[PDB]
Amino acid sequence: DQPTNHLDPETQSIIGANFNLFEGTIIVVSHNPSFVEQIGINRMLILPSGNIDNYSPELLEYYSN
Amino acid sequence: PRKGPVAKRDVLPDPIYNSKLVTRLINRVMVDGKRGIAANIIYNSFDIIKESTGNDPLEVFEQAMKNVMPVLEVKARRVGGSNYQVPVEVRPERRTTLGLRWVVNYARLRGEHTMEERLAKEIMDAANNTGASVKKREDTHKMADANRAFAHY
Amino acid sequence: KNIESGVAHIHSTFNNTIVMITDTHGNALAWSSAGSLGFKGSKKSTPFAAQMAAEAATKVAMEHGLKTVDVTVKGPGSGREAAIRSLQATGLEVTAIRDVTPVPHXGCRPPKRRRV
Amino acid sequence: SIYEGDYYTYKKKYSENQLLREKMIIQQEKEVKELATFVQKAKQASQTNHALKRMGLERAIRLDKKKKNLTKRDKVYKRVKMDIKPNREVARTPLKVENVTFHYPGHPILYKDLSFQ
Amino acid sequence: RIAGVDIPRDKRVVVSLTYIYGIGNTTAKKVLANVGVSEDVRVRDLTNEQTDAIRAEIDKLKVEGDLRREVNLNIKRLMEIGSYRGIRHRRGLPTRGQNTKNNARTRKGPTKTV
RNA sequence: GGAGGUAUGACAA
RNA sequence: GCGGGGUGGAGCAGUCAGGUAGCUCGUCGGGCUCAUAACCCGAAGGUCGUAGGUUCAAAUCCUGCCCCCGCAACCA
Ligand SMILES: [K+]
Ligand SMILES: [K+]
Ligand SMILES: [Mg+2]
Ligand SMILES: [Mg+2]
Ligand SMILES: [Mg+2]
Repeated sequence: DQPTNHLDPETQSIIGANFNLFEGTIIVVSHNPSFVEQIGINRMLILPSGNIDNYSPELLEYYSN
Repeated sequence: PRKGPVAKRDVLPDPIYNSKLVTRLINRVMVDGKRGIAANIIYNSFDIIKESTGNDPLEVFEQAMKNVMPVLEVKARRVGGSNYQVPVEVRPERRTTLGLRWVVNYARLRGEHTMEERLAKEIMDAANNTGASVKKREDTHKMADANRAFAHY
Repeated sequence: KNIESGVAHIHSTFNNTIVMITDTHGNALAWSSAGSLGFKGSKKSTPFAAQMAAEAATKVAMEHGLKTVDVTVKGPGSGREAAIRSLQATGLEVTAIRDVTPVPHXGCRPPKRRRV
Repeated sequence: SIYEGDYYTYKKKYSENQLLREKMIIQQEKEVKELATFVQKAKQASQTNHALKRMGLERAIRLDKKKKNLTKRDKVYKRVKMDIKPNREVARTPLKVENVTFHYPGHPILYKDLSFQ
Repeated sequence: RIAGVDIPRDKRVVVSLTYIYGIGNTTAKKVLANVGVSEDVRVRDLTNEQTDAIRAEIDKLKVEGDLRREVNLNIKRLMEIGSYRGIRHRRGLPTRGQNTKNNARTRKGPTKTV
């Protein structure tokens, strides 16, 4: 739940890069656009309108709407 | 082959849905010529879709195909010392081939215990424009768009 | 700030295509190139990269306010036309097209042939 | 340290300063090594070579004064190292959520029949 | 639980008993038929009367540590008398005439490519 | 159609 | 006596500034080839010369000791 919060910018990039290589399932919440890009999200679940969707730059479309 | 294009053998329609596409789906799921098992999986899965959804399963399957069948494919071309992909339009026969291959292949990899459950879930997800089969179509279009510089080929 | 007439210089080589839009007096207003759109290597030389370069430079040029440009084409690159048409598509009015490929009337000795 | 400008300007000014500091420490080390190398050469020469032994002690004095004015390079702050690996293996269905509704007592329902896999 | 082994509580009795050393699929069916316990009941549902009947039934058979000592004594004997089979046991090679030029990995252990 | 110009591989057999 | 060195088969890092032993070539097994070389894929090979200390933990810091190499071991 917001892992990069409170972390210095250098440590954030380290966190994102290492998670990307993690060989397991990751349920993540993050308002930091850079961190999610490094992890390489696969599916995004939108709230409050439940929408299990494939991850893409359409994330921006949901943010706008 | 070198001589030229060959005859494509026709398939007869499904007995209960009166759809050739349903027969083609049955063939794709079939293993070792065991068509009885293949047909049972497809018909059970269309009954699951008739339960999770109130719509005609044949309608849901066709909507899944619309979201999965690709339009542009990448055709590897070897030019000199550089081998790069060339975007290519997919002929309608291959479109259903890829759609059936992708829907079946990713259903086999799903997590549900039984194939008909796995197939029904994969079909319904594709009908809603989500899931692995749709992601395979998105990547295929993504690859063509990137290599769109080689369209003149 | 605000222009009405200009000229678009399509510097298209074998390796890359640069599109530069100036006013009629040769003062630059906006420019793009295949290289600055992320294209690398052979991709920079393709007609599509030339097309994208023309678009990105055209839109910036029309943000300033610029209706009609004339085109000067230079170099042997394959992307000259894809740039010329891309200018028309994105909004500009291409009035004239000229070839300004430099030609020595002799001139200097060119570099050696690329083998031996 | 206080800079005028933005974050990038600070990084540019800082990176250059640490670069210029690093080069200073490099050249001070070379001169120390040079004296050290000659001091050793005199130290191992024959006791009969009076002048070289003399010069060796004279350079030993310069070597000492060098080593006492030699700026220490600040230890670069170490970055985090993470190696997260799972003990066991993931399944095709790690988590099953089916028709889950939840509301905090006295507030609107956040989601209704939430189901994902 | 039954013979000093916590048999799986969730499984059906016929299979749960198989987790006892010396009880196979056929032997489990025999003991349940003798005691009179249905084969389909999960052992979590076994009543103390049914469990004790199974324990009484199983106590008749040779299982677990008793069986393991019995078999090890047999192999021990083959080695002690110096029989061909005993040497096969002691040197980790197939004991029932199988060819060893290839395969024999179950007896030999992992391949030593050296 | 034709013509001048623009990596390694014994020896004998 | 003054220095420099001991880490996988060899040559080197890591040693100052303590946490996790690697890189280069080679070796072995399998590929590719008609075959060899080159190439591809896998594996092996050291608890850091050796023994005590310091520390939560040392290849690393400290100390000793044994080895190997360049100098020196006497000047009018
Ligand atoms: K044999
Ligand atoms: K074999
Ligand atoms: Mg040259
Ligand atoms: Mg058993
Ligand atoms: Mg035999």
